[PDB]
Amino acid sequence: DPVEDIIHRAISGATNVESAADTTPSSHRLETGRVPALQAAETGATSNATDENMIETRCVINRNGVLETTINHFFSRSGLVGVVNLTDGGDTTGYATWDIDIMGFVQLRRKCEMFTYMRFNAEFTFVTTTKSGEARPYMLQYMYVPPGAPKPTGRDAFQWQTATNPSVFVKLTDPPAQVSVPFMSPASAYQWFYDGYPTFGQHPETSNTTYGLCPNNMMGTFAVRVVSREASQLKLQTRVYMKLKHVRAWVPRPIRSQPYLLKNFPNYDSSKITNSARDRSSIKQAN
Amino acid sequence: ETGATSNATDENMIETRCVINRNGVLETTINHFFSRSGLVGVVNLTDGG
Amino acid sequence: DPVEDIIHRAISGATNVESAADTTPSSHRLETGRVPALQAAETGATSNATDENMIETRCVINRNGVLETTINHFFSRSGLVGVVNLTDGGDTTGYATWDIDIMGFVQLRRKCEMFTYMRFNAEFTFVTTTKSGEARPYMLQYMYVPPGAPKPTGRDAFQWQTATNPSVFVKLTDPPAQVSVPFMSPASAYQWFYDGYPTFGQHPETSNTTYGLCPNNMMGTFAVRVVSREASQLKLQTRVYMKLKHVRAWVPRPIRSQPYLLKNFPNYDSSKITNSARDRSSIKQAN
Amino acid sequence: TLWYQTNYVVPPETPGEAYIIAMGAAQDNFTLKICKDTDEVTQQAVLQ
Amino acid sequence: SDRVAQLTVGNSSITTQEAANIVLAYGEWPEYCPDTDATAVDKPTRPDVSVNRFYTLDSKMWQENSTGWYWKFPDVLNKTGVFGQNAQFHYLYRSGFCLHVQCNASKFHQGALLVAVIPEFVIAGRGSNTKPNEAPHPGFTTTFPGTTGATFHDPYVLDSGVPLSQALIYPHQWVNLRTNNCATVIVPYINAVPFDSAINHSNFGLVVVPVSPLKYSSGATTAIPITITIAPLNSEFGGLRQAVSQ
Amino acid sequence: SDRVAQLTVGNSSITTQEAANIVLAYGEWPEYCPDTDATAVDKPTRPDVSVNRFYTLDSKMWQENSTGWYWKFPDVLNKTGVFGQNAQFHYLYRSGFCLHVQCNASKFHQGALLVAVIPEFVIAGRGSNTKPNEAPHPGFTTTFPGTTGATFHDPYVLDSGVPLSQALIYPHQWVNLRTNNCATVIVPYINAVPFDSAINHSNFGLVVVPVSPLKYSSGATTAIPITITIAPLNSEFGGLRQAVSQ
Amino acid sequence: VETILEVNNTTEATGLTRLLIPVSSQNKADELCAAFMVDPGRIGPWQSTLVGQICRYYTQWSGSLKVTFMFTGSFMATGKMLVAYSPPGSAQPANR
Ligand SMILES: CCCCCCCCCCCCC/C=C/[C@H](O)[C@H](N)CO
Ligand SMILES: CCCCCCCCCCCCC/C=C/[C@H](O)[C@H](N)CO
Repeated sequence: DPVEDIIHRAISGATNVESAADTTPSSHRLETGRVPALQAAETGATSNATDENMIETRCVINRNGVLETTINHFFSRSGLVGVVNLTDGGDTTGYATWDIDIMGFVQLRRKCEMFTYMRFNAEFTFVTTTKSGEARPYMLQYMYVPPGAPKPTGRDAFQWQTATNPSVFVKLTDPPAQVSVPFMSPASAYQWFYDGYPTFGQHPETSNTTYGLCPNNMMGTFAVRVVSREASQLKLQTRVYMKLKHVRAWVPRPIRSQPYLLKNFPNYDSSKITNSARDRSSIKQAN
Repeated sequence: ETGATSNATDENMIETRCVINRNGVLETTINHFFSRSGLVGVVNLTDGG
Repeated sequence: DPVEDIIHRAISGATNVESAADTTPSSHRLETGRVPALQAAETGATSNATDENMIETRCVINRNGVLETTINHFFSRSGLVGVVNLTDGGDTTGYATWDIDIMGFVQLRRKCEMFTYMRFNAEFTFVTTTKSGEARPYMLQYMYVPPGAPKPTGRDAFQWQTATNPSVFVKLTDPPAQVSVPFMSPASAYQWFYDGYPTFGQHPETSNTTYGLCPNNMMGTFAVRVVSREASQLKLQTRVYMKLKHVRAWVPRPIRSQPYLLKNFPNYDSSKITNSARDRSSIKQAN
Repeated sequence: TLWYQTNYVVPPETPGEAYIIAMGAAQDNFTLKICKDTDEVTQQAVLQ
Repeated sequence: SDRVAQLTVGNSSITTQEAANIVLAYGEWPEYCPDTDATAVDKPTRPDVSVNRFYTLDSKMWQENSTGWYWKFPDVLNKTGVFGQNAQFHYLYRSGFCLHVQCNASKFHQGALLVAVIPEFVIAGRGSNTKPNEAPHPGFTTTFPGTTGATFHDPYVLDSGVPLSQALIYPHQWVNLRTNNCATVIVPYINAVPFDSAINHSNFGLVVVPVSPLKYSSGATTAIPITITIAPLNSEFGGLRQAVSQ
Repeated sequence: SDRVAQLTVGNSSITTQEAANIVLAYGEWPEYCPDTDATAVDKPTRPDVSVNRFYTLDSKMWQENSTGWYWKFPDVLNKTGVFGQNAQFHYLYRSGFCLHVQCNASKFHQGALLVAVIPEFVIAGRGSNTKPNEAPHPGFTTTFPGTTGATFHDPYVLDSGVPLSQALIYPHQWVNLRTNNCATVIVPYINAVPFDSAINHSNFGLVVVPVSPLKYSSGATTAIPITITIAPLNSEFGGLRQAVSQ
Repeated sequence: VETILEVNNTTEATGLTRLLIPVSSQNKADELCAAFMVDPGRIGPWQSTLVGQICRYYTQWSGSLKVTFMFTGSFMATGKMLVAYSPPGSAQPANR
């Protein structure tokens, strides 16, 4: 009132659609200035031309289900995020440690990298066996080590008392061990691509290895031993599978075209660029 | 080309505040513009020559 | 409502007082913790101790008038703001020019400089005479030359046609000429002290003569001639007096203690500092 | 100041140099005051 | 009617004859952070007209062999304007951007550019080395090129190892010399956090890649500059401290 | 109750035990410019928390012979802080200041300082020359000393040729070592114009002049610093352009 | 009312070429076409305008001014220009 200038939606909305879209009967049109076919791809909007407008269609009531394509059924499938090798007999050793990264290798990585942001819970399953595949009645310990907790320095270390760190004791002959994990990020979503640096300061142009790393994705360490006072002589391998549940995804992006060279980095080899397609004989002959 | 001057105003081009202008427009009327006297002629008279 | 923080007097008032304040009868007080005498000069507020509180007073109804001290009666008195010397006979010459500054000399300058800001109208009076004081029936022309108008280059110049510039034709034997002037500043008040520079750019530490000057105080030029085609032989002197009326004043300040050395600048001579007071014999003897 | 944002592009066989005419005026908040006499014109002597 | 258009923000204005509509990314407008989403307790500053306005960067000359260019937005504007000064004195940053790309050409020129806003755009190292310690990493000045921008080595993979054909899954617009002379896209603030540092993190990149190359006839104008104009929109700052530019 | 007090503005806070009240100059608060008083038509920017806050300058060491110091406010803050950056990028400026002067000392020290806010404070040249062309003029760095401040040659006339005894006609406060350890004054924006340039014009000066000198006994602490804290208050800016610092 | 404003002055252009300012294909990008100070009462471009002649009968002026640019090039020519106004405090900008 003393001064006036201090005195001062979206676009669309989501429709619940249980089944695929139907088709309605149409007939020939002859008239002017009505043209569903002509589009402008420059505007950045995809063609809104439908079936019914382009040619004559019948009445089709479509019963095909759309459910199986939801992102929450798309990640419901478990996959192998890591495999850790434990040899209790070799030299001293005695324990194995695996820093938790689900980028460890391909198939599940390539799925999760078609979205920039994902929030979700997880379910880990531990399939353990001998190098020979056989099972033997030895008890194992799986201890989870959140960021900042001291790592086990040996098989006899006091780290394994686990007054705080959650553990799983399971014999090797028993069914696999399975646990649920919440969403533990300090942020509001996991992000598989972070463009930026974790810290301030100088950034050399020789070795940038600090670049790209997002601290919000560091969940700490998973450790495993075999529980005895004397060192057993055996070799052992632990595969880790994870379902991914209660999932939400934001700002989708393209799939990886090129083979992955590194675990944490999206590097590729520029001489070998694959040209995702298959080569052909000229054009204007299709197979 | 139309021969009409630009009707673009302040408020349309950029963001402006609320200004209530008290400046007077009176002094620019043609009737105050010619109210000032001026020298239209000077005549030389010599009675003795 | 979506965000809260975007959702968001004086002290005293003026009393109309026609006459000086009265006095009300008081008597002795003996009690504790009521002390009008003790003040704190550190707070920056002047003592509010009155008569009635300090000692016993009678009932006095004061009829003395306060009117004569208003700023509008204080500047109602005319004063000499400039004097211009015109010799029409000497060499070529023929005209006199006086750039309008009311700081020209002292008495009126010292009054107006006890306020920082003054808005007012003015009334100029031109007293013209010969060097000998005598009056002779010659006609004079006083032309006012606003900022940016071309100045007269000679007695015969076309500048004197005055189709725009206001002029005053008056014979020398007639009563003085008198005119009213409005408030012509481009700002909202005249200001007698401007701390700053009129322009941007570099400011040498050798000659700063640009410093201190306020363009808003430049009203242009006042010119004078005597109207004839042939050059008269006489000497002439024009004193300019101005009443100052419809005056308003802001943020008062102290008077000049030291003699003025320059017209536009508040310079003084630091060896001669006057110590405004009169010297005395020790203390504890009053005259 | 008047700057080139991008460039001045012209097809082949068309003049490669052109002209911008410039113009000026005032708006409804524009005012003036303190009428004076202009300096644009001078006179050396009476005009017969 | 739809072709012609004019924007305005701050004291800056843009007019276009031949423009084709406007892209509003992900169907949402830029907004201030709501009270529920906020975390940091200090009162953020909202400069408005001093920050929000169009800034024009230096122009790129587009040549027959040009491979494309890219930028990082809370980078290009960190050293320029009043927006850049608030960004160096504040630890926290949020805003959306209104983006405009401009390329003129005659009706005798032909070609097409792909303008795209690609959030969290992470360039990659180029080499066959699989060992993580000896693997190449893409410089500092290649990651944050600043106002001058950087150019692709191999635009087909977008330096990200990802096919450019699928880049249409990002808010994008074509500038086609026969159709429109400019492209315009408004981007709301997106990130996993309500505020984020301006100097460390780059929310999104911009990619102008010449899909169909530039072609013309002898006698036509050879020099075809490309100019980008970006308006930080609905800005916020917080966490005041001494200036840190790096 | 009245002695103790705490200010707050922006992210900065000041607490005082021994303070004596607060001076509000000319009985008016700082305000934004009303619509009627405004002239320039652009929408001014109102940064608030980034600009309005307490800024502390370097400290002056007050010695037995000290003659006093002075400052110019839309000067000291032009090169420091976010306030200084807005001032260099904007042609127009308006704001009031909340001012605080601080001098500690023991109950065994004695002395008094006169703190005063003296609008349009114009220093003068010192010399006997009456000719305007050869007359001395007081330097650039003496007129706008910047953050470091300048000291009086002869405080009795305040370098203005005006008696210091009458300086009490200005908003002022004493800091008396036996009474209070700090002085505080709030100054509304005053000038003949609604906005004015920050780098050219200095609205008002501050004067700390040691009226009664500093005296103490052997064994007491010798070093007695004086520190000033100033909060630009209720700020406004306009006329955006490229940075001009001089 | 809008009136023809002279920008090109120099010693050249003779009579009527003073009204026109050239635009042409530039090799180096980001180049300055023309400039002038916007004070209408100052000797310069505004003397040819009829607003600039009428403000010389008056001491002071207040208000917003507008400048119009019309492009006389051929229909087949295209381009984009940036016209900017910089409030005081510095000389004309060196780069855009
Ligand atoms: C008893 C062992 C339980 C282990 C519980 C750990 C669960 C970890 C949280 C889910 C995984 C978070 C997503 C992983 C991020 C990425 O793989 C890397 N940190 C980034 O390269
Ligand atoms: C026929 C002659 C009429 C003359 C009318 C001129 C009136 C001038 C306006 C009143 C005086 C303005 C106050 C003067 C300012 C100061 O003296 C200096 N400019 C600053 O040093």
